[PDB]
Amino acid sequence: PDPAAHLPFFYGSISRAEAEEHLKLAGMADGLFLLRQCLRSLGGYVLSLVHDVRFHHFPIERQLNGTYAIAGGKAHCGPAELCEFYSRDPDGLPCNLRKPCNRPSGLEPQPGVFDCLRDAMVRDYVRQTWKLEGEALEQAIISQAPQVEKLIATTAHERMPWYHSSLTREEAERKLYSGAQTDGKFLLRPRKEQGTYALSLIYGKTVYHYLISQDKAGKYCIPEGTKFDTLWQLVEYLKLKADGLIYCLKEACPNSDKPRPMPMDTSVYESPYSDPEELKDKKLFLKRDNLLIADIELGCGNFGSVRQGVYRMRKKQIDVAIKVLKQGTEKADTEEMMREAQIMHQLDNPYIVRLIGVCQAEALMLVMEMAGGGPLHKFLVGKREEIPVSNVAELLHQVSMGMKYLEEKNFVHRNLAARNVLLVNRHYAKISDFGLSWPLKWYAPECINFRKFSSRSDVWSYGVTMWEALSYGQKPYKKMKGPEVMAFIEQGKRMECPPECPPELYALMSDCWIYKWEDRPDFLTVEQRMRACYYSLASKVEGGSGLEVLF
Ligand SMILES: Nc1ncnc2c1ncn2[C@@H]1O[C@H](COP(=O)(O)OP(=O)(O)NP(=O)(O)O)[C@@H](O)[C@H]1O
Ligand SMILES: [Mg+2]
Repeated sequence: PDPAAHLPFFYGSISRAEAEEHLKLAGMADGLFLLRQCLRSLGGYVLSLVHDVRFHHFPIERQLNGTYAIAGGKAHCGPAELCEFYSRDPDGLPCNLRKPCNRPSGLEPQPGVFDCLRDAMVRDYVRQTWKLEGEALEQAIISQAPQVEKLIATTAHERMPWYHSSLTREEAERKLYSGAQTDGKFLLRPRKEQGTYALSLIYGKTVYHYLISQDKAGKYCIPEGTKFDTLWQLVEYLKLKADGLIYCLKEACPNSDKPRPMPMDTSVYESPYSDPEELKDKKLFLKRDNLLIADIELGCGNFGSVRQGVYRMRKKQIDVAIKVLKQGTEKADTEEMMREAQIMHQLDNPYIVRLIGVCQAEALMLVMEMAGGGPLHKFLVGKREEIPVSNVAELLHQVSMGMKYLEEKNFVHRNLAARNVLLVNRHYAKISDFGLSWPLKWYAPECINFRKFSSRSDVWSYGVTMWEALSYGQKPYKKMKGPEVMAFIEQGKRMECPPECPPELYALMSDCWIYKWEDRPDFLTVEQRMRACYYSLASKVEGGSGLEVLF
């Protein structure tokens, strides 16, 4: 995720002529400006502007600690910031930024090599760290991209299999001719000159050596000149672009609680039935003998009582959460519940609480995954200082991804609220209580008005859920109740934009509250939109208390 991908004046990987072109068409007015990618430095941009009808191009280097600055200028926490600052203070520039050269309608930034490099490295960090695949992997990427990128830049080259901490030119030469003499086979070693390294590669059965040089900035360099923040990136980039090399890198000559928790560090990120064998025998109805129901309760709600337990599986014992439906069948509606549970037993997403199965004994029991973190709204109460706006944006994201999935499968969650989003940890939220057939504050009108439950109705309560989240647990439509809102709503009257909730996110939960359920968007759009916002927030520096902040 590029931090400057939301800014409508950012054009991605384009040349100078292209930039200068767009700038013509827009007037040439003094203070007109755009931002684009820098082709020869990883993470950098180029600030281009028009002063006295002449173009000015300012390279913006991405420093090591994450800050961005024009050479010899002030450092910023990011592009957005950088461009707001120079809008009200030229500070060295010819004039102050004035009119963004907003991108024309329908265009989006043009993907560059670094983008592919970034998205690719990400995909492989996860793939290898958590041996994840299928949507499982697609889903851990979408939500955790931002965090991975940060882990990537902190991953020491010493750790990599292609780095050899104490080889000399000849030793290097020696080793390489020792194994398979394929083209592209390579290693990297530390030079005498501190902060210098060598890239030894095999081509046409000959070892070639390239010097890697570091900056006063601390960046890393191919004598070709392209600049990277770490060796791993450099190396990973040279398997793609052969610039300045006899040949590109291929195979690697081989070598010999956490601060910030991730969603896939958990046991519940992936379905219990993903062990092929465990999957083979996936009964909707569970035996009561393989169930251990604790006497003490996790909580209690309108629907029933929730008790922690543990379930015996073919090869493992899993922590489960049991909900005891307060209400049983009455009439052979029993199956109809069965019919449903059958549909829920299918839904598989890392961001929803999964149905392990059901079990009937003393009571009808809903056996589900263990998200013992307690619900969203409570978790956020009075934690405005402790839990940054980005970390909330991240949990709202995960919820969107769950509803996205649920939408996909033509499944309506009807009881969507903060109270129905349960944290596994501070960065991992799961949606729950989806098929359970004042709590009418979340319901879009047409549910109340016509009992019409669509995913478009869910889209409403999401906007409601967003409000609760972005205002740290505060009740919604406090000052009201029942028809009080029904009327309050009928008249284009909406909830307020909680303090310090960005414009985009409000404008979002707002579109969620468009009376005509048709004119309202679908989750596909929401998660899409929710993503950009989240991403721009996360790519920055991190707020809050704890120990994950020291990292
Ligand atoms: N799978 C679970 N894992 C751990 N705790 C849970 C789980 N499901 C529910 N709980 C607990 O029970 C509380 C919520 O009660 P629940 O029975 O889910 O109904 P509710 O959110 O209060 N209202 P409603 O779903 O609208 O009837 C939460 O605060 C949780 O602590
Ligand atoms: Mg609940």
